[PDB]
Amino acid sequence: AILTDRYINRGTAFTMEERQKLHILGRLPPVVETLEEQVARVYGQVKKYEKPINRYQHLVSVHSTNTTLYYATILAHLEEMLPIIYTPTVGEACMEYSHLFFRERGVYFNRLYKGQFRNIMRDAGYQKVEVVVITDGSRILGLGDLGSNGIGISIGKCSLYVAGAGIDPRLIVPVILDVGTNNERYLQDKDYLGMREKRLGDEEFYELLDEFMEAASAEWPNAVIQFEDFSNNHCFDIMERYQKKYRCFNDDIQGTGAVIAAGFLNAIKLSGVSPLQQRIVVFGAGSAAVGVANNIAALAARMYKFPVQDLVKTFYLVDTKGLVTTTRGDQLAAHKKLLARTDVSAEDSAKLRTLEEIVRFVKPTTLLGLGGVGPAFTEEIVKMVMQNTERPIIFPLSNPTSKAEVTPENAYKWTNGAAIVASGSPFPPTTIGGKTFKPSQGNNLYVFPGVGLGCALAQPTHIPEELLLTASESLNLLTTEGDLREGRLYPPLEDIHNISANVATDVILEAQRMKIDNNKKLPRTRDELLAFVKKAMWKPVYSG
Amino acid sequence: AILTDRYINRGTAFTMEERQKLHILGRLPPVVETLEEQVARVYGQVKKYEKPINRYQHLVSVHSTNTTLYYATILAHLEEMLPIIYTPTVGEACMEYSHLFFRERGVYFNRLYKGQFRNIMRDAGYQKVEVVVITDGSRILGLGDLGSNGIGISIGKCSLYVAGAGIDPRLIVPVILDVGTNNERYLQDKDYLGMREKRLGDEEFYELLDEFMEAASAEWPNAVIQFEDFSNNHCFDIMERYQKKYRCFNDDIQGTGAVIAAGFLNAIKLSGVSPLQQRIVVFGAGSAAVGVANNIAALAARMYKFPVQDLVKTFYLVDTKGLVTTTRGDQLAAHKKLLARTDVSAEDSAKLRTLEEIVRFVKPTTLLGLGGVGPAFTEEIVKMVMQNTERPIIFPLSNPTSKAEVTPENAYKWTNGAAIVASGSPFPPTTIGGKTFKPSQGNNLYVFPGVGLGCALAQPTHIPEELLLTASESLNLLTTEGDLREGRLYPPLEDIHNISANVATDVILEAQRMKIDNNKKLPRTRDELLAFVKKAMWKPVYSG
Ligand SMILES: O=C(Nc1cccc(S(=O)(=O)Nc2ccc(OC(F)(F)F)cc2)c1)c1cc(F)cc(F)c1
Ligand SMILES: O=C(Nc1cccc(S(=O)(=O)Nc2ccc(OC(F)(F)F)cc2)c1)c1cc(F)cc(F)c1
Repeated sequence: AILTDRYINRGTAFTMEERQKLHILGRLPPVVETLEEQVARVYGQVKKYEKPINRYQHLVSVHSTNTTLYYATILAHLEEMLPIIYTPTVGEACMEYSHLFFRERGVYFNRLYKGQFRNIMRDAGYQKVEVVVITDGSRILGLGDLGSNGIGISIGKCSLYVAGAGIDPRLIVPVILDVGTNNERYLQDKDYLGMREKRLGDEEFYELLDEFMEAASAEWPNAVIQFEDFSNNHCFDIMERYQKKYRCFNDDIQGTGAVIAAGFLNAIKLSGVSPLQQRIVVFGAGSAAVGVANNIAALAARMYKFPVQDLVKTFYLVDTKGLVTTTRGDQLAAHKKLLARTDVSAEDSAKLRTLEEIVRFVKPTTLLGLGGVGPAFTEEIVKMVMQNTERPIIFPLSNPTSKAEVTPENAYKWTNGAAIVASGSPFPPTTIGGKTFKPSQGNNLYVFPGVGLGCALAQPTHIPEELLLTASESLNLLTTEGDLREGRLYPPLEDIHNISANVATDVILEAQRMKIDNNKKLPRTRDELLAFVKKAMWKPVYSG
Repeated sequence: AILTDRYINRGTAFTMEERQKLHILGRLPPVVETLEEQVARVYGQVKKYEKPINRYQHLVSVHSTNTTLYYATILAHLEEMLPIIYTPTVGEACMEYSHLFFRERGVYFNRLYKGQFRNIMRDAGYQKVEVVVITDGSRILGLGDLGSNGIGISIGKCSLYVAGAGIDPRLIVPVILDVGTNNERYLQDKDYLGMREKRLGDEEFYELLDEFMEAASAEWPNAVIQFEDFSNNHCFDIMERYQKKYRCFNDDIQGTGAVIAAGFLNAIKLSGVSPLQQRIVVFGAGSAAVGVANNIAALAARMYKFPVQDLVKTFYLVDTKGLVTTTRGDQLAAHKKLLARTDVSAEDSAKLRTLEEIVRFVKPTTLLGLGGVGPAFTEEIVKMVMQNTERPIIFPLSNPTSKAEVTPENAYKWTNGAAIVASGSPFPPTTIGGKTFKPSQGNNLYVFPGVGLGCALAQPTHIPEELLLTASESLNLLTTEGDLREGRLYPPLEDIHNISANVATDVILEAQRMKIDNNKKLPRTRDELLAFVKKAMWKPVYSG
């Protein structure tokens, strides 16, 4: 009974005396382990499996049986587990092994339940829910429509709030809004269990998502609503529609830009080449890429009080046509106009089409890789940036590893160790003349859990851009003089509870400053607040 | 809540109306399936996995989530699932993936709990337990001592009673008696959770197993105690110690011989060469091999009332020295003396050492392979048996497939389709001149579940050899004139519920005849009893 409840089950960590008192002697093998010992054992069971998917499968069974031991194992091996319990293994689990999510707590909405969303939420009988992750399985990167099987993404993202910021696992809810799927295999699959129809048009999409947002605000009024893995046709428009009326954010848009900005500003500090001296090529010009550039500018403006106009003029935006300029003769998308050069002639614009010739002309000190078109940061291009700065900042952020603008290894090799690198993926260290270099990974885990924990405590009426900017600055500042001396751009991933506690404290203080905080119990000074936030976090240890 | 209880959970088989009434709308994807549809889906999820162990792993997750759907899938695909859910996959799961059994109901005994066995049983809080499978992980075949990890064998054997004879899954208990392990890897393994010591001596072994047998008879008085996968130093002695005082049997010894005897007698019928005309080489002379020969003799004596002495003289026992004879000049083990030739000279015995020369001299009509020494039934040997009968009976029963005396394919090929074959493993059909041949598999599943179900209903004071002989004859008789016309030696495996119902009926009637039956509610005429037994069986269908 104790054993069959994954929240209180301790398995072999029940002492002999506990086993007699609880009447479970002879329900376990006789060895008694500490949690630490159970973690080392589970870690061995995981590494016995070869393929990421089989490792995920084993971990799902641990989560089903002993939740405390699951989260304890993730926290002890976080850098190594991350690619198994989320991107990119979780997407493969959704696409071909969706049965791995059947047993998980989860809430399914579709048009058949129109008008009943609030009843379905009430019926789930959750207490004071703090975090709700919602997807429609459409995919931010637009690859592999998962439809209903998108529930696996919400389940995996919810587990990262629990591991990263000690959101209590009983107080988090994964949600799929099934509005159909354009996945042709799934539409013909006899074993697809979701709505077997093409994705709904915008009017019906927004009718169901409006009902979702209103139901959640009434039935789960304490919750942060986080949008995950929505396609580009909707994700930006969703934030515009809801950002002021509901407590909501989108991690792919707002999280990514907070994390990259914090790392980029620490790269600037190590470079010696100060922010107004940086010449930054933004390779890629989607809404997301422009969003990150704007987040870098907003952060440098907050931290340093340079005029934001002067920071915007450090950016050279490159789209598929070439350098984005006002003299190019094309009609620019709204999002490209802000970062468009005003200082480049029509004649020069005509000769600024390939990344090689753009780099030669611009003489950048930074390359930001947000391009999603493979390895465009060639050896020749990296050698040219070496002419312009002693410390080239090179950020190949396009995912996955095959779409990356350059390998950290090549970046370090070509610069003889001078490159300051951040990556969107983990990479092993590179050694050059006995000296070791490792890229700093801008993982989204640095920001969303702390935002969730801060918004859970502070209960703000909404999440304005001030709170994401505060979280970005908080993260930047947690990189210690020592971390910086070793070339690290972020605090260490394995210190995520402390990082989340700090990010959360800083978010609450910003909400208090703006007077949007609904929880009057919280300390309002940083030292006392930080202590309070750390005590509020759920810890994966045997409690009782 | 309904969903988290594996006994009542129906998953997607809950109708839309049921989902509203039970307040679980939005806890499932929206498709509604019948059980049949769920089975086809689970069957596809299983075949997506390549290796037997990964298939077992998926099935363990089904068993954990929806028990009705698990048993429904096994029953629909029984011949194909059998090698995944028991021998030989289950042993590999015990040896290297013992975590697959952690979540299962199971009872662990060891010397540390001496004097508390009855308290541990009471504390498990089972109702009217019907079947208890116990092992010590020593292994009947003496390969791969599993120690504590032997619990996986008891768990898999218990699932075969539920699938085979509709023992209610709540009324069956898997047990490991951990008396240590001689597995050197395990003794040094930091993740072994069992008693980390060499196997106890006989005196302490029997102290703990006596306490087990007495505790079970008091706390689980309705149960059949089945011994599984005990080593040869103990398994025979255990039956001698307990057979009269407790309701117990050993499937490896008693089950195997019941199944092989039933098949062998049907092989005799197809051969035309009647039982007193058979000349049978018993290749292998362990206690087990001799037990099977004695079970064949006892069955032919029951069915046909030939003097058993005349049946015993149809057997030519071959041990590692050669033909077992009284003139050989060695001191015979007790178990070999019964089947020893009295009709062969010292001089002939000296020239009867190789199987080839023994076959040439004996001119057998049957070869029984119980030898465990690879493929000794050579083409030359099979050609010689063709000189002695138009229908050679060839039974390569040694496990696994590599230790087998001959492949059914070779047997059929070498005899041009004349061979009557039973196997200890499933084999695909062989086609010769457009005519198809398939060996009859003597699976233990034909007998133990029906014995368990019969002993569960009849509640006999004990299980004397009469009840195993009745079960053997029952099985033999269920092979229909039609089955026999197609060369089948057993009723079809997929008809296991009917086979178990019949075997059980016949066992009860024998217990009633002997007046050892404690349940006075049962019909005492076969037609009415059979109907009653079928109604008592738990069925893997959604009930409520
Ligand atoms: O908790 C139980 N058993 C247990 C036996 C050994 C060890 C442990 S443990 O908690 O100490 N370790 C552990 C756990 C589960 C894991 O995942 C996996 F392997 F089961 F998939 C891995 C390790 C736990 C248990 C739970 C029940 F609901 C019923 C029951 F009868 C037993
Ligand atoms: O039963 C639940 N979900 C379910 C979702 C789709 C289908 C089904 S099903 O029962 O129709 N099929 C099915 C099942 C489990 C299987 O095994 C495996 F994949 F989970 F390992 C395979 C198939 C079942 C469920 C159980 C809970 F305890 C909590 C919860 F929130 C949901």
